[PDB]
Amino acid sequence: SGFRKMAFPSGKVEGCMVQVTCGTTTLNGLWLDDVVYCPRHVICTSEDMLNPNYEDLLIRKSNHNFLVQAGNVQLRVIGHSMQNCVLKLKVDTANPKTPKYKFVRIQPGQTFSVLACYNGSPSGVYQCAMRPNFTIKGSFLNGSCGSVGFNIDYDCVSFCYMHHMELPTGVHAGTDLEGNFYGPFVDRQTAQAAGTDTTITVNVLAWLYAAVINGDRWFLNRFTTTLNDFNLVAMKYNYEPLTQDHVDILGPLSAQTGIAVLDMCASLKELLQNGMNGRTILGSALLEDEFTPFDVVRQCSG
Amino acid sequence: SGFRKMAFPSGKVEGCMVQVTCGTTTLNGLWLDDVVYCPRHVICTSEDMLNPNYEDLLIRKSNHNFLVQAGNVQLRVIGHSMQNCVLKLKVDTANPKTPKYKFVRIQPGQTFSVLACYNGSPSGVYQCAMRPNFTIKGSFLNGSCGSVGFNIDYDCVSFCYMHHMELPTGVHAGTDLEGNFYGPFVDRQTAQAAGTDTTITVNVLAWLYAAVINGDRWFLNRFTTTLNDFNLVAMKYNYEPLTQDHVDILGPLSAQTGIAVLDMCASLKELLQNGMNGRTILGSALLEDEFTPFDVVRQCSG
Ligand SMILES: CNC(=O)C[C@H](Cc1ccccc1)NC(=O)[C@@H](Cc1ccc(Cl)cc1Cl)NC(=O)[C@H](N)Cc1ccccc1C#N
Ligand SMILES: CNC(=O)C[C@H](Cc1ccccc1)NC(=O)[C@@H](Cc1ccc(Cl)cc1Cl)NC(=O)[C@H](N)Cc1ccccc1C#N
Repeated sequence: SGFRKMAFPSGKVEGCMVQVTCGTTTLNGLWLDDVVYCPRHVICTSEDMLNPNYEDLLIRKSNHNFLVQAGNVQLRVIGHSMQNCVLKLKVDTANPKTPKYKFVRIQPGQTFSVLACYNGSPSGVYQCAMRPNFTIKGSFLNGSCGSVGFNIDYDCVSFCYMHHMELPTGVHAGTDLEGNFYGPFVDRQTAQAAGTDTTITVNVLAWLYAAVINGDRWFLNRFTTTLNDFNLVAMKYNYEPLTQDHVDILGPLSAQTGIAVLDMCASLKELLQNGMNGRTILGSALLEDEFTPFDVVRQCSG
Repeated sequence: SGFRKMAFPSGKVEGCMVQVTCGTTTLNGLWLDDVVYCPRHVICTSEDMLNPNYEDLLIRKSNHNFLVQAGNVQLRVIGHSMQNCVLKLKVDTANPKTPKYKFVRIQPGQTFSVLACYNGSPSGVYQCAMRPNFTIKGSFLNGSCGSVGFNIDYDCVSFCYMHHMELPTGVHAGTDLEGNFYGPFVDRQTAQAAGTDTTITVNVLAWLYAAVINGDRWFLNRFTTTLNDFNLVAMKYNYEPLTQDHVDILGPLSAQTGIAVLDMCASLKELLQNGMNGRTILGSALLEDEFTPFDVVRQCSG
């Protein structure tokens, strides 16, 4: 029993983290086979960061301008290219610790593990959700750019995030591993703003199911609701609309607990309209929205 | 910026997890050099679990009664012994992935990372505090016994916890790696109860400092308090007494933020007496007590 925010074991990713240096700029890279992936703004100086033309900046670089360190071993760069906002450095050595892997671009509401790194060295692991406004609420200091986010599925690592920048509000923005930003953001040092965020409804429902699986039932009621009438209440409280596909995804949890999805929606509706009145759910006084239905099944199996 | 509950990267420990089987009982073990450490109740049958005499049960075992699997490789047991509540199996192969390590017995209020494992295979990582009543609030299913808790200090893994059992209240009890239980618990399948728990005051104060370091100041006030008068309020709200040593430990955070420890104690006193009034601190509506002062410095450096 118990329910905890749980990251994937990070070892398969730790063996891929390296340090990339160009001039005075140092950040983290991901070494898979004989290619190192890192944020392309590693080629920028501080003055370049205002409004860089990256094609221009990269054409002025040669292979020996890039320093790649794996542990205390220096890797020789033998080619370089740019794919969207990621720099790819071909090195002369294949990473012997390369796991089975894929690159995946996730949807808002999905979660992943972040391996926070500094100078190519991992410092900690935590769970994040991609917010509906395509930011994540991470923990990142200077030097963390290039840290990656990932899921693991039967010894296959699915990389889904590379960290690029902190926005003025303190939330974080980044790309998939093919260099495409999540959201409308661009990689230049100007004040960009995230859109207004909303709560991930299907995830809150998953977490309420986790609470029932763990014996917490106080928030249930005898009522049900229609999908349409639930969504009218969702809008008012800044919750994302629940779709029929969300209902279908929650099927397994609904079957395990005996609580129909729209019955749990009636519980959430009442929780939104009256609050918790001092009680907690799985140790929380706020409704939690960073557990997917998959996260719940993975941790609550049985 | 940002503040997240963060585990240590788990890779150095993943390479040590193995599966131990005796009869029909299977659980996790920790393989360091040529010794495998696991909970001694692996030698018990279901009938034995009511009131076992472990010396009696172990004297009836031979080396070949123990099956140790590392990945898809079987390890040969060449000796066995009991140290308190841990079984030690000598195997014919030294673990080539053995990290630099120590065994440490921690105090209540200290935190550690847990690598939850099933059948010798890691499933997830999360942070735990040792509660004042010597339980942890983990996430553990059947088969998780033998999962370990650890801290990492400059590539040295300090193992501090091995999981042994879930209590009726759903909280978790275990031993140090030398087999001594934390708290009054014993390894037999009877209903034992944890003592009443209390809040870890020095940790709440550390987390309030983390909030200030991250720009959250709304809970501060112009008042200060004496240590004695703070502790009178602490008792009333089931908080552990704050000692002068706790004050000293918070020195670095106090110096970084400019807020004297007893000034922050006045903020906590007011938060306990009036609640939050709908506001949050670092995203939480409850006061958090599972970050040590060390945890805060490690994540908020700068
Ligand atoms: C109080 N908030 C801050 O000080 C963060 C500040 C907000 C801001 C941004 C813009 C205008 C005004 C204010 N942003 C940065 O300093 C950015 C600059 C930057 C670099 C490269 C690109 Cl492509 C884009 C950008 Cl915007 N630097 C980074 O994000 C580092 N990679 C890591 C890093 C360094 C320092 C602190 C946090 C983190 C993280 N994570
Ligand atoms: C609703 N709560 C429960 O069902 C848990 C139940 C509470 C209880 C305990 C006692 C009397 C009545 C009720 N405890 C266990 O079933 C224990 C039994 C047990 C084995 C060995 C020793 Cl030395 C001591 C003990 Cl007590 N088994 C384990 O803890 C497994 N190692 C892992 C495990 C299995 C299943 C569920 C959770 C977990 C975990 N973690």
